[PDB]
Amino acid sequence: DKNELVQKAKLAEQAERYDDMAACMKSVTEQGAELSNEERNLLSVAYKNVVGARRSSWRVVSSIEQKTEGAEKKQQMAREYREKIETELRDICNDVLSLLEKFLIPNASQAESKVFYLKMKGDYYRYLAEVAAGDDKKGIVDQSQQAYQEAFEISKKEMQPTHPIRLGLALNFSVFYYEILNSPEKACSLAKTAFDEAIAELDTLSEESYKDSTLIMQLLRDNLTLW
Amino acid sequence: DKNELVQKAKLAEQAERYDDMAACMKSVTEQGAELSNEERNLLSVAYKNVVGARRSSWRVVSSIEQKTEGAEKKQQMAREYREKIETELRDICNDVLSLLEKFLIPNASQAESKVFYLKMKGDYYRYLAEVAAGDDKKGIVDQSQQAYQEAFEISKKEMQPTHPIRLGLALNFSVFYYEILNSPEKACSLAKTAFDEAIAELDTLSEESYKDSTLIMQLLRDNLTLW
Amino acid sequence: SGIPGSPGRQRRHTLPANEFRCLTPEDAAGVFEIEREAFISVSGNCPLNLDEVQHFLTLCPELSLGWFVEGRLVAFIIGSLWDEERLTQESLALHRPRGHSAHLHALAVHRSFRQQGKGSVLLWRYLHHVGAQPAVRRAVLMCEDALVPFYQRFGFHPAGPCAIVVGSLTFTEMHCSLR
Amino acid sequence: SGIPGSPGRQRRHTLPANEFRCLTPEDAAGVFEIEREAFISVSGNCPLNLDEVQHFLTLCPELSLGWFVEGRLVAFIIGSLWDEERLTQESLALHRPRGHSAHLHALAVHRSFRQQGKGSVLLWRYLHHVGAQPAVRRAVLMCEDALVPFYQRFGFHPAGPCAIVVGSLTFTEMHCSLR
Ligand SMILES: CC(C)(COP(=O)(O)OP(=O)(O)OC[C@H]1O[C@@H](n2cnc3c(N)ncnc32)[C@H](O)[C@@H]1OP(=O)(O)O)[C@@H](O)C(=O)NCCC(=O)NCCSCC(=O)NCCc1c[nH]c2ccccc12
Ligand SMILES: CC(C)(COP(=O)(O)OP(=O)(O)OC[C@H]1O[C@@H](n2cnc3c(N)ncnc32)[C@H](O)[C@@H]1OP(=O)(O)O)[C@@H](O)C(=O)NCCC(=O)NCCSCC(=O)NCCc1c[nH]c2ccccc12
Repeated sequence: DKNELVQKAKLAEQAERYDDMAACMKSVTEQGAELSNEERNLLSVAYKNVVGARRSSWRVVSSIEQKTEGAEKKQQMAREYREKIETELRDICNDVLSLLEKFLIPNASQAESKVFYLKMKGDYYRYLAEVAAGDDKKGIVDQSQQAYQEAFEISKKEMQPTHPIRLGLALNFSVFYYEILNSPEKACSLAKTAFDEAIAELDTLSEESYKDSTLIMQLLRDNLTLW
Repeated sequence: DKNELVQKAKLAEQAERYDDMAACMKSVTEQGAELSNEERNLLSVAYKNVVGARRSSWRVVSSIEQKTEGAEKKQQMAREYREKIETELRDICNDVLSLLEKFLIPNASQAESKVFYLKMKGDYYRYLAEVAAGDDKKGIVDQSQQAYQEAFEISKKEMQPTHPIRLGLALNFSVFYYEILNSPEKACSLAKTAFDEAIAELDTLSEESYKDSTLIMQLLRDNLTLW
Repeated sequence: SGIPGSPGRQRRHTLPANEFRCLTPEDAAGVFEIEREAFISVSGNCPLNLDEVQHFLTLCPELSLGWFVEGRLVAFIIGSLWDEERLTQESLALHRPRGHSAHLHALAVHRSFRQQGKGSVLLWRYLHHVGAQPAVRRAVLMCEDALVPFYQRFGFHPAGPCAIVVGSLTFTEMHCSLR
Repeated sequence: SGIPGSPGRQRRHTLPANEFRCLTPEDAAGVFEIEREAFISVSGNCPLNLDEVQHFLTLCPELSLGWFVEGRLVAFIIGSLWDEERLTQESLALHRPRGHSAHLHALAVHRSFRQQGKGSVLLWRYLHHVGAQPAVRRAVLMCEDALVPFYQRFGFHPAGPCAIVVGSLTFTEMHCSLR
């Protein structure tokens, strides 16, 4: 039952058992019906949490690994464990990416939905890119960039500079340029332009000028200050 | 390999993946060799973390469950999820309790080890008692009390009042009396006596006084202040 | 902001995912915009105007809390400390540093997120957040009769008519014991 | 201390399981004890005597950190803030509030827990803990030559002879950039 799954999903979020929450939202998505904004947030949050956990464990075991200088064996322990974590991480990404390609993006009727899921597609390919190596990488990074670019495209046409989804994409997309592409200048442009246009719209004093996305803006300026 | 397992266990602790850390320590324990103090701490910490997580989720889903207003509407959802968590919780406890009965307590050569594992035995039966359903409860609560009591017995004979392990048992054993047995007076006696005796030994300024267990003592007094 | 291997460096930011945060003075416009819809459209009055909202967020942001859905503020609670048993008119614009009661000035959920249990999660959250603060022994708020049964689900109790009048509106006072 | 449903109430305590905490003045005796074994037995001198240890823990406990194995203190780092490029003799007993460098006065692991990597986990941890503090841009400590290669694994760099003499002991100064 769709409701029961959502009810249990909101329950798991509070119980802090995000893997359960994701499973519930994965099932709801698999009934082929377009998700409500609430169900969409629930799916995004479940997965952002499920994957973030592994990403964090990854960064730490990697640091430990590169700091294990000398000890071939102790370093190999971190190498294998890191790989164990990478497989887990890879599976999670392929999971949502599949959900995206099969139900989420195809059902996206509005532009707000299309940009949300396209950004989410860029997001997971980015996470996948954080651990990719070999020739697989060049491909993953293109996949991310193209989803991000398309969302950006639609964003500019159908959304106000201050829209939380338009702004969120700005943040993630600029970070993609900064650390995945090593393009500081372009990364900063993306972020500054977005922030400035948002500020511009607000400086007009319109009830329409969101004012809901204050945080995403502080986040943007912080990154700028950082870079 | 025993070392690799410990190395990977210390790795999982830092990566914050306690379920992996537990699995590693469960394997080390299954090689039938007595654990070093380090390996012992690692096992205790892995499991205390693995189970604590479920206990926390349990308390929250239970609270939500009684709060739930109306009929058996979504009251039945929390109920089922809580039960799902209880099974998970039950399995974890049986796991360490079996490890305890098969390798840990039988291999305990010193009194410090005997009291540690006996306390740990009382601990897990306590966690099992927190979710114990009706008739199964009575037995579980006896099992907990008897392990705790035996450890307390040995503790009084072979350990200084200020020993971290003797003191640790005092804390957990008094809480057992307080919330599992509903015996405030006895609970407070256990805690107060332990604290006072520790203070007494520290007062003679002797060389054998611990001062390593300051925290366990603050914990004890806090509980007293609480009750 | 953990950067393993680089102790004093802060990690870059990417879009978060559902969180509870203390509000900042910059979040004031978003509060008043919700207040326009939520309070001003029904009664022609609202708990706090932008200036008043900004005031409490600069003076005592730790007594505020909002549910941010992926960076978007969709529900808030603006508070301050009070130092008397009953709420008085003047307490509307007052924050008493050595107070003992968390005075909830306003609580609202964005219209597109109501009836999802989010207002309750926030309120519960706020009671824990402020309850944890070593001087805050109680929580106080005023609401219209309709919301009285709602607030009782959190521990609040009817304390009769509130001595505070807003415009041409009267409310019931509610008290909630904490520490 | 989360008690779902009871906001201002603190949950009872039971034995914890490995944690990192700021030390309290009460933990001073345990600190000096490790110092007796760890330092006084080799050189007949130690970084801080009980009084000095208690002082820093009362004045600036946030600049201290200990690894507590299930409630037992087995490793520590006592620090304070310094406001000069180089360490001086007088800086041993000084804490400079507006300082910019976390001065690690003493670092020791209990003999029964050494060579387990725990001292490293603590030092790393401490660099993150203090590095996060908005004024602390660097970390400084002195050690004997043998420990120089050890400290370089954390970012510290040899800064030549330290101007601080303890008893009849000379040390090498180490600097570690943070924020
Ligand atoms: C109510 C609230 C926060 C719940 O959030 P939600 O929608 O997310 O709710 P949940 O889904 O978490 O829970 C739903 C429950 O909320 C209760 N509820 C919701 N709407 C209700 C209603 N109309 N009547 C009675 N109970 C109701 C129900 O009991 C309902 O259960 P049922 O499903 O069983 O009915 C949310 O709906 C909201 O932002 N509303 C508008 C602003 C507001 O009223 N702030 C409270 C002012 S009281 C606090 C305050 O700010 N005082 C300042 C006093 C003040 C000063 N100046 C003013 C000017 C005008 C008005 C007030 C003031
Ligand atoms: C060293 C330490 C903290 C490491 O912890 P651990 O044992 O847990 O170590 P890990 O397992 O994390 O890492 C092991 C590594 O530590 C290093 N290490 C450990 N012992 C070493 C040794 N003897 N020589 C060289 N490197 C060594 C190695 O590089 C070794 O790697 P290898 O496995 O590759 O060898 C722990 O063993 C300990 O508490 N020792 C005694 C007190 C102390 O010396 N405090 C440091 C004073 S330097 C800082 C300080 O306090 N200055 C005040 C200066 C001071 C004032 N008055 C004094 C009087 C006397 C002495 C000093 C002072």
